[PDB]
Amino acid sequence: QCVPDRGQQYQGRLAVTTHGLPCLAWASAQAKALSKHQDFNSAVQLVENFCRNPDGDEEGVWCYVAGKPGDFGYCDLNYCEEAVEEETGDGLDEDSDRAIEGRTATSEYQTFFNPRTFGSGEADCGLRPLFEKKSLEDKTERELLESYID
Amino acid sequence: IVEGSDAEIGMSPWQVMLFRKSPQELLCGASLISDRWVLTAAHCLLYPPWDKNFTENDLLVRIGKHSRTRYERNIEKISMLEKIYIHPRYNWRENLDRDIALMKLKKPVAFSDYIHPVCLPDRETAASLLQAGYKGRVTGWGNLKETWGQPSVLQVVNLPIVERPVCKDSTRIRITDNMFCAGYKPDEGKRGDACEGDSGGPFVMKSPFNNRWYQMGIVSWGEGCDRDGKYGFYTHVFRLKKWIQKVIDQF
Ligand SMILES: *C[C@@](*)(O)[C@H](CCCNC(=N)N)NC(=O)[C@@H]1CCCN1C(=O)[C@H](N)Cc1ccccc1
Ligand SMILES: *[C@@H]1O[C@H](CO)[C@@H](O[C@@H]2O[C@H](CO)[C@@H](O)[C@H](O)[C@H]2NC(C)=O)[C@H](O)[C@H]1NC(C)=O
Ligand code: NA
Repeated sequence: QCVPDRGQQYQGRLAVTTHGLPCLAWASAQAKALSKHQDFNSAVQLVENFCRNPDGDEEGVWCYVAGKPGDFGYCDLNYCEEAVEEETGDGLDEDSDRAIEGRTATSEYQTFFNPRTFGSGEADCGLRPLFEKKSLEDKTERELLESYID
Repeated sequence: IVEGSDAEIGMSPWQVMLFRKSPQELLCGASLISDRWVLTAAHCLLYPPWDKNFTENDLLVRIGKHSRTRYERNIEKISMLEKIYIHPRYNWRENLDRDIALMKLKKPVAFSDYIHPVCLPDRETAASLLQAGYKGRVTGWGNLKETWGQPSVLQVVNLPIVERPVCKDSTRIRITDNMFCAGYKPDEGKRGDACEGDSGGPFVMKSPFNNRWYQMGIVSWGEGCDRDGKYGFYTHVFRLKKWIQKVIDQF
């Protein structure tokens, strides 16, 4: 009757967006270009041109409608009441790994993109030559650090 | 930036100005995340409702700047663009969900006292810093008031992160997990906001654990500037970090 879990399990036939546009084929070239750098959940089967929710969009299922950024649309499925919400330190979802690594035993931040042409910047980023590197404070950063404490 | 102050020299060395070749014109801000990649807001490059669609040859990135208008030869570096990547699901038709873009520079740039990249958050940094009440800093050369004042020099303002239910109720526009909001509440006394022309610029937080500056947001959108009961909205950078890494690694 109603779809649960933001329609992440949903196996239906719907192939038209709320704006009556026809879903492009998930297997299509232009749809694959757009999928190329995205983070898709395997338990979500990209069948044909059917409204699916691969990325776990809070808004539910959707499909591409054409080949440029932003050319997609949600599909009007009837979802369930699902009474819960995320607050400023709540919503997770796996981010900045590959396959639960763990091994990182000569550094304790875990910096990310690999050193070839990722390019360079990483080890030192976010430390200012005229401030952190000189041991000087800028005139208003104290305001920021104090907001953490009280 | 409304109700901000002039930046100090080298205070935000990752700040980038995106600039139209012809006619010569500031478009937006941006941030340097490495020697050859720049982060910005997608709507600075692509917003069909305003007939806006800039390609690589239309634009310049200018790094190390302070003056809005002066050509700061020997301090600033001007780089051409190799490639633009707009988030494939940047939702311009609705609410600017996933308002983010990456730009690859023609050649890497050398760092200096004035030119230096910002860090991107890890999950742990994002979890501890991204909380209501905590302040981050926003910079840019955008309007000084809702009803324009262009600044002569880079502006900076410190603003607190706002609870999500308060963000949600402040606007009719649909807010998502890919955004957060910041600014003072009416009856908190202090004022401040980003404005048009500031889009793309970084919302940054200085970590108490390692003292590095992390870019947590990108100036995205708002309704006016500095209105009571309204808050600026920022692209949640961590929540789109996987897309950032994938674009960069697959290059
Ligand atoms: C492109 C950016 O310079 C600018 C930033 C405004 C930030 N304002 C405040 N913090 N107060 N963004 C915009 O101008 C965006 C781009 C399209 C329209 N827009 C808006 O902010 C609109 N006023 C509201 C809006 C949001 C989402 C969709 C359509 C309109
Ligand atoms: C932004 O501008 C470029 C124009 O250079 C557009 O690229 C076009 O892509 C379409 C469809 O893939 C082609 O048929 C055209 O030949 C290209 N245009 C031309 C003549 O250069 C791009 O579509 C524009 N973006 C948007 C959303 O309008
Ligand atoms: Na306000």
